[PDB]
Amino acid sequence: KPILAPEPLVMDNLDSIMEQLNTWNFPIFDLVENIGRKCGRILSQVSYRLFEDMGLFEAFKIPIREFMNYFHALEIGYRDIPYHNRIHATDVLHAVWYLTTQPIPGLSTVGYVFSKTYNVTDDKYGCLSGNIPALELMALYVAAAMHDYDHPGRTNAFLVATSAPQAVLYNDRSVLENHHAAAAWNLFMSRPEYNFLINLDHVEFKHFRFLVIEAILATDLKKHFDFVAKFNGKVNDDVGIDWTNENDRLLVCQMCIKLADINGPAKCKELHLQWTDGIVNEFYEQGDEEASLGLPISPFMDRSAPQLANLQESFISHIVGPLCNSYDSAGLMPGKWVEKIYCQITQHLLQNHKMWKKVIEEEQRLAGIENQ
Amino acid sequence: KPILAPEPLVMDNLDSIMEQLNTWNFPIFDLVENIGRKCGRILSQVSYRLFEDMGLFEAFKIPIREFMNYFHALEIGYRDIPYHNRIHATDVLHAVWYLTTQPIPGLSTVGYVFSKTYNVTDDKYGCLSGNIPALELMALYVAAAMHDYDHPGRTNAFLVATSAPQAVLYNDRSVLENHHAAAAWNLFMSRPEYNFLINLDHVEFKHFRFLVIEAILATDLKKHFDFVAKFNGKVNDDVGIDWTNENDRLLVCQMCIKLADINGPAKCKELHLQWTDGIVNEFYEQGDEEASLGLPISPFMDRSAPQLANLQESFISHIVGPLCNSYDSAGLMPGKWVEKIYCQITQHLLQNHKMWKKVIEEEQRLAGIENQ
Amino acid sequence: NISVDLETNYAELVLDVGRVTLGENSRKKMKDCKLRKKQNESVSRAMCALLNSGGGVIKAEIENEDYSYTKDGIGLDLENSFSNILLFVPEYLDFMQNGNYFLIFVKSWSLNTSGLRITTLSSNLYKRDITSAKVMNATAALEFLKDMKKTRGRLYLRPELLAKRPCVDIQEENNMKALAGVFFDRTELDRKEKLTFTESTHVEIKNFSTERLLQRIKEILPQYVSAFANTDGGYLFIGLNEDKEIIGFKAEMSDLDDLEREIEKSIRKMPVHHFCMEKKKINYSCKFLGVYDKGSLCGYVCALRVERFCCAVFAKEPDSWHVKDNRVMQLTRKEWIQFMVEAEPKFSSAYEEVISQINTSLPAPHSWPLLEWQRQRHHCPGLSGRITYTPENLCRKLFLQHEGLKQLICEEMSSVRKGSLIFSRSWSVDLGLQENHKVLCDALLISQDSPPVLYTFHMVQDEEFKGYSTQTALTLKQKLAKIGGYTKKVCVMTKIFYLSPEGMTSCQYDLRSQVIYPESYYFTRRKYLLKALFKALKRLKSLRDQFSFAENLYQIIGIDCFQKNDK
Amino acid sequence: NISVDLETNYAELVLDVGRVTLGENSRKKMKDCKLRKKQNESVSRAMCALLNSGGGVIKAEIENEDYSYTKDGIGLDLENSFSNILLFVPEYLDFMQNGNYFLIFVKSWSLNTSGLRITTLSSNLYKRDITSAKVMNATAALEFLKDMKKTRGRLYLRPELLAKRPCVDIQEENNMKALAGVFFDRTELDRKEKLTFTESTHVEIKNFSTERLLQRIKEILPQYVSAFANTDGGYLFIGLNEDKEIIGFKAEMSDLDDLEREIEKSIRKMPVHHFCMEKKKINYSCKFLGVYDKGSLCGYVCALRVERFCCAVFAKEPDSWHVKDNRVMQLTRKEWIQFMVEAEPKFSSAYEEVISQINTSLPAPHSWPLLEWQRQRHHCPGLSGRITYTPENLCRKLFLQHEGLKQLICEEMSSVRKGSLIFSRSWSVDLGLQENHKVLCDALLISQDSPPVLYTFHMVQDEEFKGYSTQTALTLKQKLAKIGGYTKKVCVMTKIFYLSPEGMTSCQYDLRSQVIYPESYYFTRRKYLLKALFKALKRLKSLRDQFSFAENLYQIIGIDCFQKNDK
Ligand SMILES: O=C1CN2Cc3c(ccc(Cl)c3Cl)N=C2N1
Ligand SMILES: O=C1CN2Cc3c(ccc(Cl)c3Cl)N=C2N1
Ligand SMILES: [Mg+2]
Ligand SMILES: [Mg+2]
Ligand SMILES: [Mg+2]
Ligand SMILES: [Mg+2]
Ligand SMILES: [Zn+2]
Ligand SMILES: [Zn+2]
Repeated sequence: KPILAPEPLVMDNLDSIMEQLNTWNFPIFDLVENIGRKCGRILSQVSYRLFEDMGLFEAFKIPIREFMNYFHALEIGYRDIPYHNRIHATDVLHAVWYLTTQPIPGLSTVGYVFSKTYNVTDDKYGCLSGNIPALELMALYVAAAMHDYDHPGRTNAFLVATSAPQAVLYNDRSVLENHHAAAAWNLFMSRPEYNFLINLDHVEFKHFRFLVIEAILATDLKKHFDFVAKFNGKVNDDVGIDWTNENDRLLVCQMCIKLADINGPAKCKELHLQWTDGIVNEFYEQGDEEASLGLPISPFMDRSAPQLANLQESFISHIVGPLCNSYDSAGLMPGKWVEKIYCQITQHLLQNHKMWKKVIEEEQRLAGIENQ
Repeated sequence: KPILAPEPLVMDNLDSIMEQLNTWNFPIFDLVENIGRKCGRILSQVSYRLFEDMGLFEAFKIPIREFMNYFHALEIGYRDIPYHNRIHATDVLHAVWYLTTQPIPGLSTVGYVFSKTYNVTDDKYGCLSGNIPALELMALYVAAAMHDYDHPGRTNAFLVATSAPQAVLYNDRSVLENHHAAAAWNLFMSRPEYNFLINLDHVEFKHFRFLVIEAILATDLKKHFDFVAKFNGKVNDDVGIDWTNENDRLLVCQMCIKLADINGPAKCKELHLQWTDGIVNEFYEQGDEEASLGLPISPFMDRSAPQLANLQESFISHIVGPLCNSYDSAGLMPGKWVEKIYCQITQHLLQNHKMWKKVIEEEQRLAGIENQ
Repeated sequence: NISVDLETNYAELVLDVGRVTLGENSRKKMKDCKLRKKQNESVSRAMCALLNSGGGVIKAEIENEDYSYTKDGIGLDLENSFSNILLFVPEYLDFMQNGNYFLIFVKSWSLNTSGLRITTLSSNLYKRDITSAKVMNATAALEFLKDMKKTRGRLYLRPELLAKRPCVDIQEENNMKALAGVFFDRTELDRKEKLTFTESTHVEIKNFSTERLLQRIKEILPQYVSAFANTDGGYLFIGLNEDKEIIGFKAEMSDLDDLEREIEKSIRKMPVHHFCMEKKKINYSCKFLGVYDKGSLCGYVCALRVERFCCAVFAKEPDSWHVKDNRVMQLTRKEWIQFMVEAEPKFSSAYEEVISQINTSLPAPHSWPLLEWQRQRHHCPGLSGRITYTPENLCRKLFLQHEGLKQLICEEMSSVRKGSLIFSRSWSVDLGLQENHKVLCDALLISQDSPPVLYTFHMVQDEEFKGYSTQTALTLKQKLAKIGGYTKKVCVMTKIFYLSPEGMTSCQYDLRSQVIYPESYYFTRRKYLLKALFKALKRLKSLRDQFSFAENLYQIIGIDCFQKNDK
Repeated sequence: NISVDLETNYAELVLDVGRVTLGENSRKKMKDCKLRKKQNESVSRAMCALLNSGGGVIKAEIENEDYSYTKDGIGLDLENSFSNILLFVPEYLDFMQNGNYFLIFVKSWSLNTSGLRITTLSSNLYKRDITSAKVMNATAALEFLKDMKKTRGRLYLRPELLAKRPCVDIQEENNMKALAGVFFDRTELDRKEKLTFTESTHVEIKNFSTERLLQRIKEILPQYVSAFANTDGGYLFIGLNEDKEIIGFKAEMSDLDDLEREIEKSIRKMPVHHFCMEKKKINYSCKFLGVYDKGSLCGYVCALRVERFCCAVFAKEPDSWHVKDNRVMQLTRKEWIQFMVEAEPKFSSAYEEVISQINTSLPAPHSWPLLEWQRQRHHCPGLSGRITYTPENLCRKLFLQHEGLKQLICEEMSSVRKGSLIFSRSWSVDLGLQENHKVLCDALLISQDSPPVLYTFHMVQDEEFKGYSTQTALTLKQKLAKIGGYTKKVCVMTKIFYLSPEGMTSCQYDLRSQVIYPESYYFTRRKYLLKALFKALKRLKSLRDQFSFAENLYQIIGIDCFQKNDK
C-alpha cells in the first residue's frame, strides 16, 4: 500500500554516466532520457550515488533499503509540472553536493567526512566538508532533495491572491516552503519503513530535523535580500567566518542552498535554455489559469505576449547576481588557480547575461525600427 | 447548518453590569454566572458593547447581524478547558480595550475614533485611540477576540515533544499561534454571512488581515524577551515614539496585546487567584496526559507534587515584570496624577508578587523546620 | 563682518572676509597685533561657517601690494588656526590665488570615527584640571555632554557617609578642600601671614595687583566659575601672592558692594543648559575678609565659593557658526547641544543595505550594480548601451515632443565612457526650492570623470536663467555632501540650452569654461555619487522614479516596495 | 626602570618609579633638567602602563626631605603630562601621600565616545601640516589608521590626467611642488642666490649651521620623513637659510658618502606597517649639489626627495606601554595597531539585552531585577530575604558539611542592607589562574556600600594564604574593569578564615584594616558590579550557575538556554 520501492535497489544501466558527476555541468537531461522516463527514479539514484560518495551509509549506519523507500516515495511525491519537478530536485541536490565537496582555492579546513575522490593533496584547496560535520551535510542534502515537494505549480503570490487553502492554512507567510517541509516530513513519519534515521540519538534527530526545516525555509525568494545583507554583514566587517559557530555554519548552508535552487543561469547555454523553457512554461500555465478567474494577468506570464528575455535578464541581474557576488566575496566559490583564479560559475553567469542582453537589445532595436 | 446566531442579538439582562466596564477590575466571572453559562455568549456581548463604545458600527458600516454571527461562531469555536476558553478571550479583549481607551497621563494626541465616554477635557491626558487610526484598533480588538481559538489545552513545547500533527504541520515554529490565526481566518472566510468587513476596500482588507495576523502572532511566549528588548531599544535611546511611523504603531499594538494576554497578576487578588486556579488545572491536565505516554513529567505540572506558588512568583518576576516595566517606562501605562502619579496596575502587581513571596517563604520555613 | 558674496559665478557659497594680509614675513612683520588677530578670527569664522554647512569658498582681498604665495606662503597664525579646527588640512582645504584675490576652497564636514557632527572654534566649556582651568576641546566636550545626557543629569554622591577607613596620618586633596572650607568662614585675616594649603582641583589663587581689578575680574572670573561648576565645585581667592603671603588688594568701602554687584551680574550672565528635571541656578556665594595688619585695615580679600553644578555651565555661547540663508550666523546654544548630543537616524533597510553594499568593489570585477539598471536599452541610435537614461517615462515623453532634444542629448553624450543622466520635470522642486515655470526640464549627468553637470533646458528668448541654474547646482552640491554622505570634494557644473522649435543649439551658458577649481575637484567617483544621490533623494522624500530597479520581477516573486512607512 | 612592587599588601599592581622630587617650587628650582625630564618620563610611563592594564597604584619615594603636598602640591610638568594622557584628571587619578611615599591611584582605561581602546604617550605618526611636521594625537591617529584599514591601502590618484582647466595666471601649491621638482635635478647651485619658492605642504627647508650636522640629522630627519610619507610626499632641503639665500654647509669630500650612508641607515630603521597586498619599502632618494661661488666649491646642499607612501610610517615605535606579567613592557607595533584598528565583539543577545537593560533605574522604583533572583529563599534563620546566596547547590552542599560555615556566614552577613554573595569551589580557576588545593571554597560579597570582599575559607593550620587571596582579588578587579566594562574606581577587599572542625573563627587576615584607599574607592554601585561580573564570567567562559534565573519556567514556556554557540 505505501510506496515501497522498485525491485532492484541500485539500477546499473546508468553506470559510466555518474562517473561524470564531479563536473559542474552534469548532463542531467541526458540521464533523464537514459533512465526510464516512464516511471522516474532519478532522484533516488543520484541520492544513492552522492550518499555513497560521502560515505554516510557508514558514517551514520543508514539502512539502504529504507533510504531508497523514502526517497522513491519522495520522487513519487513531486508533481508533474514543467519546472518544479523531480528533475529540478535532482539538479539542486547535485548543485549543493558539488558546492560542498569540490576544491575551493584558499580554504583552511580543520565527525567530518569528505567526498569519495576529492584528491586531498595540497593545503591551498579546502572543501566545505572540511568545515562542516557530517550531520549538517546530511541534513543539507536531504533538505535539497525535499524542498519543492508537491509543488502546486503556482507561486506564493498567486496562492495569496486567490486566497488558496494553502494560503489560509499558513497565514500567508512563506506558504509554499512551509507546505513543502510539512508535507515531506509528514510523509516521512507516516510509515515505519521510511525511518532511515533509525540509528540516531534523540538530540541528534532533533538537531537534524531543525537543520532540515531551516534549510528548506531558506529557499523562500521573498527573504532573498535579507539573506544577502546578512551574509554581507557577516563576512565584510566581522572577523570573517568562525566555523566553530553554529550560527555561521547554519547561515552558510542556508546561503549555499539559496544559491543552489537558483542555478539555471550558471550552467552551459543549452542547460540554462532548457531550464528557462521549463520556467516560462510554468508561468504560462499559471497565467492561463489567472486570466480565467477574472484577475488581471501577471507580468511575464502571458504566452500571447511573451517577454522571456526581459524576465531572464532582470532575473540574472537582480537575483542571481548579488547572491553569487556575496557568496564569492567570502571566498567560498569553487574554482582553480591560474599558474589569478578561474571560476567557472561566474564566467557562465556573465556569458548568459550578455546573451540575454543581446536578445533584449536586438528586439528593442527591431521594434523601434518597425514601429517608428 | 453554519453557526448562525442566537435569536435576539443584544441580550439585555446584562445591563447595568456593562456600565462598570470602564474599570480595570471588571467582575468577569460575575457576568459569566449572570449570563447563561449553559450556552456561553459572553464574548459576543462584550464585543458588541466595546464596538458600540468605539462607534465602529458607523466608523466602518459593519452590519451588526453578520458581526454577531461571526463572533458567536468564534465563541463556539473556543474549546471547553480550564484556562484558555472564551472567558479568557473576553478577558483579553476587555484588557486591550481598557489599555487603549482610558486616560493616560502625559500623552499628546493629534480617521480616528475615541471611546464613548473618555471625558476629553484636559491636555495632560491622552489615549491610544488618539494616536492610532480606527482600522488599527479594530484589527487589534478582533485579534484579541480570536487569539486562542480552538486551543488544544497543551502548550507548544508539548506538541513539539510528542510530535503532534499540529507540530509537523507548522514546522515547530509557534505552532499554537499559527493554528489559532489559521483556524480563525478559515472559519471567517467559510460562510458568506460572516463577512462583517463587507464595506472595506481591497487594500483596507489586506492591511486589516496583515495587522490581525501580526497581532495574534505576537502572543507567542517564546518571542517574549525579543519583543521586550525591541521595545526597550525603541523608547530608550531613540527619538521616542514617532506615531506617524507604521512600524511604531504596529510594535505598540503588539506590545499592548502581549501585556493583555498575560494579565492575571494585574487584577485584584480574587480575580488573579481564579485565573491561577484555571492555569494550574490546565497544567495538571497536561501533566496527567504526559505521565501516561511514558514521558518524564514536566516541571510544575504534577498535581501530586504541586509548586503553585513557585510557578506564580517566578512568572510574575520573569514574564510580567519586565514587560510592565518596559511598557511603563515608555509612559503608556494608564494612571492618574496625585495632587507624583498613581498607577493601579503596577500596584496590583507588587501586591500579588509580595503575596506569593509570603507563601514561598512560609512553605520553605515550615519544610526546613519539619524536615530538619 | 562676513558677507555671502552674491556676485560670483561660482555654484557655491562664497564668503567675503574683507581685506587680508598674507605671507609669513608679511604677517610676522605686521605692526598691528589687534588687526592681525581680527583678520585671523574673521578667516576662522568663515572657515567654520563653511565647514558646518556643506561646502563653500572663502574669498579674501590681498591686502599687501605685491603678493605671490609661490614665494610667500600663507602665514603661521592662520596655519595654526586651520590645523586646530581640522584634523587633516590637505583633506579639506585648497588654497588658490586668483590675481588680486586669495580663494580657499572648503570641503564639507563629514561624520568620521570621532563622532562629531559639527565643528566648533571653541566649545567654551572649561574644565578644571589638577591646577589649571582649561577649555574642553571638541572630543572632550562631546564625551562630557553625552555622559550627562545619558544619566539625565550629572551623578554625585552627596554626603551619605564617610567611609570607615583606618586611622593613619594620610594627606589628600580633601585636606586642601577642608582647609579652604575653614579659610572661607574666617572673619578676619592677619596681613602678611602664611597659608597652610595650596591650590588644587578645588582651590585656586589669584594675585591681581591691579588698581582697577574690575575690568580684570569681569573677564577672568567666568572661565574659573565654569571650571569649578563643571567639576566638583571649589573656592577662588583673590588678594594673595605667589608665595602664599596674604596681602589683599587695596580697596576702600563703597566699592566692595560694586564689586559684588558686578560679580553677581557676571555669573548670572553665564549661560547654562540642563538635562535634569528641575532647572536650578548656579549656586554660589561671595565674601570679603579684612587683612588688618596690627590695628588697622590694610585692605580686603574677596573669597568666592562655587558649588558643583548638575548640568553644563558655559563661559559664553559655544563658538560655532553656520550660514543659514545669508549673513552667516552663530549657532544658538540649543542647536549646538542638539548637534553634539543627538545621533543620525540611519535606518538602512535590507534592500538599501544590499543596494549600497554592491559598492564594495574590491580588486575584482564585481559586476551587477543595481543603481545602474534600465528596461529601455535603446537610446541614441549610434551608440552602445553605456548611458542609463533613468526616469524612463519622463525621458521618453520629453523625447517624443521637443524633437531637437533627443538629438541634442546624443550630440552631448558622445564623449563619455560611462555615465547616467537623470531627467526631471524640475530639479529645483526635487530639492525643496522655488520652481520657476519657464524651465522646460533638467538633467544630471554623472560620469566617471567630468564632475556632474546640471543641464537646464528651456525655450524662452528673453531671460538668461543663470540665477536659477546656479542656485539649483549649489543646493544639489550641499545636499549631496550633507545628506547623501558623500565624503569627497565636489563641484556641480552647469550648462544652459535654448530649445526653440526647429533648432536645438545656442548653449546660452557653460559654467565649466568660466570658473576654475583646484586640481582635485575634477575627479569624481560616480558610484559614491550615485549612493549619495539615492540617499539624498530618499531623505528629501522626493525619490519617485530615478534608479529604476523594475518591480515586475519583484511583484512576481513576492518582494515588496523599496522602502517607506506606508506598509 | 619601573618595577612591579611585589612586596605590598595591596590587592593591586604597584609600580615603583624610584625616587621622585615633588612640589611646584621644588620642581621649578630643581637644578638638573635632564634628571627632571627623566623623572617625569618615568612617572608618565608608569601611568600609561597602569591605564592600559586594569587599574593600579604608582608608588614614588619622596626625594626632597620635608615634603607636605598640603602646602606644596605636585608640580607643573607632571600636571601637564597627566592632563595630556587623559581628558579628565579627577576621573582617573587620586593622589595620596603616605608618610615618605607618594601614591597615585589609577583607574583603568574605559571605552568612551572617542573610540580609543588604549592610551598612548605618543603615537609617533607625524603628519605634515601646511608648514610644520606635527605628531598625530590619539584621535587623529585613530582616524588615520582606520581610514587606511578600510580601503585596504591608501587611495591616490596617480597621473591619469591633468584636468582641462581654463588658461589663466593662477598660483597654487603645485607651483611650489613643481619648482622644487626643478630645483632637485639642478646639477649645480650658484652660491648666495635667491629662491623662487617657499616651504609648504610639500617643501621644507632647514639651516643646520652645525659643524657636525650628522648627530642633528640622525635625530631630526625621521620625523620629517614620516611627515612627508604620511601626506603627499615632498622635498627636504638643507643648507639654506631663513632668508632663502643658498649658503649650504661647509662639507668636504669623503664625508658626503658617510652622510648618505647614515641617511639610508636612518630611513631604513624607521618602522612601517602595511594594510596593502604587496609590502613596498619607503621609496626615496638623496642627492648633493655644489654651491660654487665663482670658480670654486664653497660647499654642498643635501637635497632629499621622499615619495608618498601606501601605508603608515612611524618615526619610532608607538609610545604605548603595558605590564604583561611583571617588568612593564612596551606594546609591540602589531599589538598597538590591532588595538587601534579592531573593534570589540559586543554580541549582546536579546536575553542579555533585557537582563542588562533592567539596569536603567530612572527616578522611579523599577522593581524586578533579574540578576538578583533565587529559588531557596530561606537562609540564615534570623534574617529577612535580603541576601541572594547564588549558586544554590554549591552553597547548600557547602552548608551541609562544614557546619561552622553557615553560622560564620550568618555572623558575617548581619551588617548589610542588601547584597549578594557568590560562592565557588575556587575563584582562582574561574578567572583562569592556578588553583591550590588547600583552599576550601570562596565567596564574593557585593553589597551597596563596603566594596566587594573575597572571603577565602580553608582548614589548614600551617600556611597563611595571603598570596593566593591577594592574587585572586587583584585578578578579579582587573577582569571586572577590563572585560566586564565597569567604568568606576574599585578595590576588591579580602578576608581569610580558618575552619577547623568544632570551631569557626580565627579570621587570619582582614585586608580592610591594613591598607588605605582614597575616599572614593569606598562607594560601589552594586548593580553595575553585577552586570560587570556577569559579562566577565561570560567572556571568560566560566559562567555556569551564578545568576540563577531558573529555567523550569523557561522550559515550560519554550524559551531556550541563556546564550552560547551550542544550539
Ligand atoms: O535559468 C533559469 C532558471 N530560473 C528559475 C527561475 C527564474 C525566474 C523566477 C523563478 Cl521563481 C525561478 Cl525558480 N528564472 C530562471 N532562469
Ligand atoms: O494569574 C495568572 C495568569 N497566568 C497565565 C499564565 C501563567 C503561567 C504560564 C502561562 Cl503560559 C500562563 Cl498563560 N501564570 C498565570 N498567573
Ligand atoms: Mg520553492
Ligand atoms: Mg526549488
Ligand atoms: Mg497563546
Ligand atoms: Mg491568550
Ligand atoms: Zn541641570
Ligand atoms: Zn602598504
